[PDB]
Amino acid sequence: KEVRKVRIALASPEKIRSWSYGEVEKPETINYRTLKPERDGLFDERIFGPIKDYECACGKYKRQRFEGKVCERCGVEVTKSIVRRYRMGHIELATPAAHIWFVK
Amino acid sequence: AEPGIDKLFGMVDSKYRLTVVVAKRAQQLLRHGFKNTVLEPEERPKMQTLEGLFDDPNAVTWAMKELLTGRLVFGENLVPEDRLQKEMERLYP
Amino acid sequence: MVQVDGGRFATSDLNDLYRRLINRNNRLKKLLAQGAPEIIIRNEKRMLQEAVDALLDNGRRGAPVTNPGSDRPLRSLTDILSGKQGRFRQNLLGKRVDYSGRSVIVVGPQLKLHQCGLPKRMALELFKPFLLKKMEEKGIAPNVKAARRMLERQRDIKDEVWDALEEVIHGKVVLLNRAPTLHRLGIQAFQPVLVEGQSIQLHPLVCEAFNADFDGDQMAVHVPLSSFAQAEARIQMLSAHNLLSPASGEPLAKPSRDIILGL
Amino acid sequence: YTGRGLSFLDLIQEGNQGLIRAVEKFEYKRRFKFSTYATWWIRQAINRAIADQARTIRIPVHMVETINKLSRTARQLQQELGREPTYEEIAEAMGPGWDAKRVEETLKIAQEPVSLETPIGDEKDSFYGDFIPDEHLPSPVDAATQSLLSEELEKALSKLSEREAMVLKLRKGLIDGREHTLEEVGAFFGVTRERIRQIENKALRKLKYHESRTRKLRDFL
Amino acid sequence: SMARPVSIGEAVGIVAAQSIGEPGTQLTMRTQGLPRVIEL
Amino acid sequence: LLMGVTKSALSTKSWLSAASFQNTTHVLTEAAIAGKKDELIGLKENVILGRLIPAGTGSDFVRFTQVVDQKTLKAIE
Amino acid sequence: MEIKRFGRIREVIPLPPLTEIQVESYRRALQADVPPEKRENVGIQAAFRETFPIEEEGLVLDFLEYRLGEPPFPQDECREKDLTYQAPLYARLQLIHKDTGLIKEDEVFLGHIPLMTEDGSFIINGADRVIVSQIHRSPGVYFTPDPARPGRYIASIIPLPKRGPWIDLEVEPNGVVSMKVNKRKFPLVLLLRVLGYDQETLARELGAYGELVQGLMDESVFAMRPEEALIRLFTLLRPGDPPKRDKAVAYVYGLIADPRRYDLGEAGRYKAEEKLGIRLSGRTLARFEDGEFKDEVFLPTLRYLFALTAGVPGHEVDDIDHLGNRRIRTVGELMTDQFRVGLARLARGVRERMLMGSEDSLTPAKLVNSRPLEAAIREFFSRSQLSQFKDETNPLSSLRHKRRISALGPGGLTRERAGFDVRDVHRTHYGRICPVETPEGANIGLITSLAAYARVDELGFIRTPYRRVVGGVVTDEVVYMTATEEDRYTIAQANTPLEGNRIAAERVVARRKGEPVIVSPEEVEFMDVSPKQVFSVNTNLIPFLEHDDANRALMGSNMQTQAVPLIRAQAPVVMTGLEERVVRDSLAALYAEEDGEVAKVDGNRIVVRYEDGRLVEYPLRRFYRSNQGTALDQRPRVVVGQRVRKGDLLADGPASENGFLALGQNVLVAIMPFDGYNFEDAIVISEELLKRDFYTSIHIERYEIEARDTKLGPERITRDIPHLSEAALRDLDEEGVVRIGAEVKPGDILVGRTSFKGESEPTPEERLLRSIFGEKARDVKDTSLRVPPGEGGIVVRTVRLRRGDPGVELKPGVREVVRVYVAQKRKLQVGDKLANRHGNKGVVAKILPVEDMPHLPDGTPVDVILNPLGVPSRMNLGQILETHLGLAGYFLGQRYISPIFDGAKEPEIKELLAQAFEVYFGKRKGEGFGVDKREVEVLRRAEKLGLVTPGKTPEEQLKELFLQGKVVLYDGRTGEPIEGPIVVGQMFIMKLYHMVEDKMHARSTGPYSLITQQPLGGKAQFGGQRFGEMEVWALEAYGAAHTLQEMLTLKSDDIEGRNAAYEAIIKGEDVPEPSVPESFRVLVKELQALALDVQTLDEKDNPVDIFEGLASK
Amino acid sequence: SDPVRQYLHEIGQ
DNA sequence: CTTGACAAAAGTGTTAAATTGTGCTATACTGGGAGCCGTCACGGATGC
DNA sequence: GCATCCGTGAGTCGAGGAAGCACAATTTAACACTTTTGTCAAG
Ligand SMILES: [Mg+2]
Ligand SMILES: [Zn+2]
Repeated sequence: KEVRKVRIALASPEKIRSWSYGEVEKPETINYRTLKPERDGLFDERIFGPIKDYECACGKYKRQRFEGKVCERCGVEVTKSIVRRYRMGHIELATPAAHIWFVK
Repeated sequence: AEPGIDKLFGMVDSKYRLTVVVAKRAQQLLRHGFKNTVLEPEERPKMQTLEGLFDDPNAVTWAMKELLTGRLVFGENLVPEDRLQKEMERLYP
Repeated sequence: MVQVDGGRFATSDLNDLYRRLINRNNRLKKLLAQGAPEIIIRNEKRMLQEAVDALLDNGRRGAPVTNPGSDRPLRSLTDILSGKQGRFRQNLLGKRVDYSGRSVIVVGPQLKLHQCGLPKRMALELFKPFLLKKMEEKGIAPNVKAARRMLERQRDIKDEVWDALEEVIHGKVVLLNRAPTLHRLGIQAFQPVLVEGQSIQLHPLVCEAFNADFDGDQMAVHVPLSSFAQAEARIQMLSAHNLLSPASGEPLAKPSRDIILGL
Repeated sequence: YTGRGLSFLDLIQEGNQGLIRAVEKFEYKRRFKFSTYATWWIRQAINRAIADQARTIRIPVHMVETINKLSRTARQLQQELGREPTYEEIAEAMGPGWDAKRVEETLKIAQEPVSLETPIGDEKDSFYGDFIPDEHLPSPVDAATQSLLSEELEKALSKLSEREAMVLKLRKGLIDGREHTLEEVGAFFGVTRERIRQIENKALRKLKYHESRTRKLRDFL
Repeated sequence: SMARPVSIGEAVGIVAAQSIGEPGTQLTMRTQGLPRVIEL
Repeated sequence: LLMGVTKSALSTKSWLSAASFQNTTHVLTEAAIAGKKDELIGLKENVILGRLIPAGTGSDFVRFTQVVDQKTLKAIE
Repeated sequence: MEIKRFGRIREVIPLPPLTEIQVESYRRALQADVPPEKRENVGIQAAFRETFPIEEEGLVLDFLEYRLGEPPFPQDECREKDLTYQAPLYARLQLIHKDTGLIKEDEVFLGHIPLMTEDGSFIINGADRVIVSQIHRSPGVYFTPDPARPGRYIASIIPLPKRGPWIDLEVEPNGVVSMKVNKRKFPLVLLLRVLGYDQETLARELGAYGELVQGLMDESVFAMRPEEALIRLFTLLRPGDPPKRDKAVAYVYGLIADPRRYDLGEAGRYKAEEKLGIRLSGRTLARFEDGEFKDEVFLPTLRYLFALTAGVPGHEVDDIDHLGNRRIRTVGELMTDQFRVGLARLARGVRERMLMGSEDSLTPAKLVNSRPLEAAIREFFSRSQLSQFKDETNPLSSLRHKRRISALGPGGLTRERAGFDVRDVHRTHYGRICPVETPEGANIGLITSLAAYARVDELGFIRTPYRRVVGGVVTDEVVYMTATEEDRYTIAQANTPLEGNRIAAERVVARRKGEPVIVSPEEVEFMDVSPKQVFSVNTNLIPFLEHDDANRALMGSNMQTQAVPLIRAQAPVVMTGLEERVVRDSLAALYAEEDGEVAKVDGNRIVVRYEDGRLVEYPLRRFYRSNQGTALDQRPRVVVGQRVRKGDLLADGPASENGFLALGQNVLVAIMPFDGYNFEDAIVISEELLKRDFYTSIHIERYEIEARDTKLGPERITRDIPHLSEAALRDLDEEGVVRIGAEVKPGDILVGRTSFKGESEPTPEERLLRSIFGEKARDVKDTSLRVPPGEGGIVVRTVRLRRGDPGVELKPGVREVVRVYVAQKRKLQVGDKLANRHGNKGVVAKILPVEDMPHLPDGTPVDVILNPLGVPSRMNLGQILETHLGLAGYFLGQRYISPIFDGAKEPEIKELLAQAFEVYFGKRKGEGFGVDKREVEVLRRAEKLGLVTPGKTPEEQLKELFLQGKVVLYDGRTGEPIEGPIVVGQMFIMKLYHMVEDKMHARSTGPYSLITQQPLGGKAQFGGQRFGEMEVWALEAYGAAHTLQEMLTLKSDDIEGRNAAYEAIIKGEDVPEPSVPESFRVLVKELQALALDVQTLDEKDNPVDIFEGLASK
Repeated sequence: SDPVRQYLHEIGQ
């Protein structure tokens, strides 16, 4: 339909986990030598999506015929690379942390 | 100024309605390749080209000239949009 | 994390803020699993709280977090959305646009009130997609991609391109703008006249509304694209239609310095 | 250890992890003081953490030690030659197995990424990110020519037969997106591999003939 | 701007803001001038 | 009650226009807790979402106007 | 063309070296020529003696001497190879084992110190740079009144910047004197007790003022010991730290008593002694000797504060903007401060390295790491606000940049945090800072220029020269004195009439503490040297300055810096007298070292046989590109065998004519409206200017490209670029670079480069295309360098630097770099900006053919037509007087020197005009021509306007017009005369650096940003125009809803919309309805990253997915 | 407000 | 419409280097370091 | 009620771009052998 209203609200821990496509467990960004994203890192393809359209990390699927499929070798979904602008991850805090906006 | 701009403003209750009518009529003329025009052959806008005089390609210019003639009917809730386009396609393939 | 043409990597400050939070979160898990004393756990929990604060809003509480080797504070999520350089005022309330040009303005005394002098080379670049279609329609080029290659090299542009450009702009208008746009008369629509040279010719009677003199000012050129955008500019925004001041109702396009003196 | 990429409190907490390890392995039978044996583990834990957490693009410990050793050797030669050493002097001083090419590659690896939010000029209104184009998404020109080529190729394939057009669009991946083979298309139509390459060659030859007689498809190449 | 009754749909709030603030630079600054307008 | 232009603008009903003006953290923290819903009434909200502003040719008074010539009108009737 | 000189003031002293503010300060800082044993404790020598000796507390690292070597490469090589012109620095250090008593000495390499060229600039990474002097508050002790409470004063103690905390002494309402340090307030009674002060001492010293001393007599702490008082103070200053005597004395000593952490400065110490009437032994608030703290300044500061409050006659408050209270930090002081900071870091590294690792076997080479020192020095010369890219449009541009004084920079004011007070012209600016020259806009008053005669002393205070007057006779003794010293005397004015050396006027206009007064000759004590000492170099170049408004003189002096060198540049007809000195002191021209004879003259070098016999060859800088792109070349002005004296001109530099600064052309000007082409500052010029190549300049552009190592393979600079015809490769040589001398236009290839394509399978349609045509896809693609839009010219130079070349320090992975220089000869065109010295500026709006311009009755057309309507509002009447003198000079064939405020007056101009008419009209009479019929009509009109006397003959009436600067002018279009006589003359006009060629830009589509996907900005990046908030408001006010929506979506960041819009246009279709912008999507995701649930709803409150299902799990 | 001072105070107990 | 023959070309299984990750050093060491600095206005906020 | 502090705000375009070492575990580069197209004659 047509956007008529925009609503803002607090996000529960359950909703934040529902947004995320995977938990970011390592601070690694990309490999220093191959320049490819590191697994479980801030740029993981298994979480945020493929770097290039319809191509997994392991390079087993490389065409749109396998759309909406997840490679069993690497776990990267075979889809458009623009989803990397929209898919979020999350960090599971060991202890609760207050939101600074509702404190200061 | 645009020709007959004073008459165009006086023909509508709001100056923004005049823009809506002209811009919509311009789209109709472009969509049907100027074949739905209400202008007679002696009244069609022309442009001066090296080869010679040709029809004006600017549909906004055509709509303004057509609306001055008085052969166009504008308003709200005149005809259904789907019914309007289907009839106009039939008349002007 | 982009690789620039030179091979160097450029990254945003959020990656550093995320990395610190992950490093401190993982370390806290290890310390908890080892049964560390309360003092160590308390310090680690306090750091974890501060890492979240810096990521959400850096510098609100305590010393701002800076990248080692420099004293520039890291840009947090709050800084991204706030301020004159934030997301709202820089990318939502105003944007950079296509089909836009800029050049120095000179006075055109021969122009009509609704006309302006647009350089040919600005007009060729501004109306390029329309020009490619027109070149394809005539015999200038076989298709659009061949037409685009023709315009890439200046010495490959033939003399029939300028005739086609004259046909493209017929009837259309462009928006001239001079900053600061104090009032709505700081943007006005004019019917372009292709001129030889590199400077935009401005009508004398519209200088007062633009607050423009001719000691080196510059103006921006914008091309409305659709029939609605052209109809609005030709009907509402045209210079010859806005002759009175919206503030007072008195004339705003009126005889000025030299015109008054001669009369 | 401050100023090496980690903040003071981060160094302390990593040092605490080494202190916990020292307590586990410390032996009081040897009559050595605790500070003697704990200093080894505290420094080890701090140093390893710097090797692991001081760079946005992580570099393994063995490669970090190579970079540190390479920096020391350059510094020693720089103060001894009274000028910046070249890659040949550095490589010679490093030892066997090191040439100027390896020194350049190691230095290239050790380059930290530059922030996208670094200001340029006295005015705080311009940053690095404002000068870096996005070269991933296709431009409006690239998208248009792809659609123009698709429209022209579809018109050219109309002149082909119903089955000849299908074979080429299957073999070139114009239908399922991925190229098929002579056998896979052969199973689709019930024909063997040898016939398909013959009809595809015949159909391709016809497209060459039609394109030659029109020259409406050479610009997109 | 037209010496005729205002047409329905005009953004008079923007026109009012631009009309007031445009001659703001001409107001003397040296409880008088632009500071008087701002406190008002 | 009388309030200045700054306070009157920051206390508006739309959180999008208020957030984009000033006090973005304060405006957003109150809007998020109240679960405020923005109805996109003014001009700034529509500009932010890239919509057609409810003024000028985008106003409902004139936006739905239809134009048709006589010959087509009789064909429909 | 003889030069006639006006003026009556005899200048006793010449102008000082105009770049000595840069040159002299850096010599003092380095001291590279004075032998090490004779070096004084200033500059880096003081920094060495301050940080050293480094003591471990038993190893001592002592400093003995330092030395600077020869630079590795010459200046031209540094510019070509992108190097820094610097000298290696070695320090002789000795390591002393206090235990054994052994000394080991060696010379350690401390890095490189950048060297200053002869003209006063630096070459940093191959680029010329200038360090701008900074003005700030002088250190010392100040007494300002409390604004909150009248009748009370606050004492402020200010150290050197980043050399200690500011100290405030205030008498609280309770009567307790409070000392504020680091924003923490505490009673001064405590700290005064720490300094070993008893009750009797304070009552004896400060007890002669009133109840104020009774406020300093709290006996709760006087009986307390200084040791315990010190611990009490340490607790108040820093609460939480464990109170220890050793820790407490260390903190207090480091706060007010440590020379290495607190430095009052040489200027600060001098001011404190001058103000408080004491003698400081050092430059610290207190001294720590014999295990106790000794006071230096707190008691005299408090004594002055108490006495000032009581109201003793001898004490007064301090004006912080008084220019005796403000000092200048030159390049030498700014460099030394950063040198000391780096040296402290090096000392810290030595201390932390000498406590660990082979203590017995240590050497000064092993302990010393010079990397912190080199990093601090390179940071200052590259990333400092005061380290600025050199402005070298013309020689005056570079001269001005070195004399600029900036209140901003590290340790100064902030552009938006500076009030009116710092931006005003203080009365003490007279003779020290130019009152007019300053950047109009946000930096007005924040950037200033040194006045012509002013010089900065050792302590950093500007001085100006004054002639001593004793007994009513003005002597030739010139005294350079500061603002605080100037306030004690009655100083007369330079225009005071003198009968020899005796003051002739009975009433003398003078100044007393900046106030104009009228005095007698016997009350005068000093006299101004000249009117020129009030203004800067730029402002002294404006003739008839006294007739111009200050607001327009500001524009005139600023615009002279922007004038471009011209191939036919010529010195102004009306000059002020500084034209020769500016060229001489800019080092752009070439002068004979001594008497000699010229042996060889060439366009490339000049060889002179000097009297002593030595042959000296001077290479001439030819077609060199400045920082601004203008061509800077030297042209020989001597012939073979010509004898030259010492100081004689050998070759003109850029923008100089026979040694005179030549920033423009001398053109014939008519001041009259012309058909609306003069409207609102527009200028009309003749085509005859273009025919004889006036206002034609040479500009050079530099293009660079690099071949890099990549994972896919190395980029190749080659002529074999795939899919290119021979027409595109015609000008490229076998190496792939464009040949020298080739003409290049936009889209032409300069350097051919091929890069390996990223491994990526092609689209099926492309693959079918390749199959049809039988063409195999190559592995490399065109990434060559092409001429950008709007640019081009002639290739004049190609520079090719390769890895491993001597001095070429390429970045890793870069195989080679190729630089192409393209030069274009730019003529005057419509849109180019002209100006004169009097603030009148405008763009060329029309170029007329010679037969259309107004002409004199003898047939001479004018060159430029100026609108008279630009004069009355701007009130710059100097251009009119210049034009009148130019008209006289045009017909007499002579030039003039009229010094500012002492020069040509109207009666002298009118007697010159009478002579000029005699040759202008006497020639006509001798040729056998009478008075024109057209002239008779104009004379009839002129007498009706009262311009001429009725009853005279036409020749007499024509002469009356000529003495007014007016002539009968004919119209070239009709042949009829202009109905009124017109002011026609000869005026000096400059072509400014702002050219429409470098400013015209357009763009349909192009690069887009990474995150927002909006178009980039700037002409260099082929970017779009910013449609900011105010532009959006204008469209909203117009009601253009659809025009506004397109710019927000279809033309900025609607990725699907902008792709569909472009495709629709080239297909002949109307652009589609737009969609949601990508910036709003960035807004939602950034809000979600803050744990905020932002949802877009529909009419029925149901969620609407704006991400096309790409983000839903 | 200073985490380092707070930690040093805690370990000093 | 195939039917066998061949010739690369992509797929698979070992196989070793090469790279990467982790544990360990035993005289005695036990609380950091740079901040230092020229606006002025409002609203608000406990505090007293 | 009242200083005092904390926070937030202050025009637009443009143009400027400092351990090593040993050992284990894991990944990657090379071959060598199949299995699979691709391309020929034969029809
Ligand atoms: Mg101007
Ligand atoms: Zn995969």
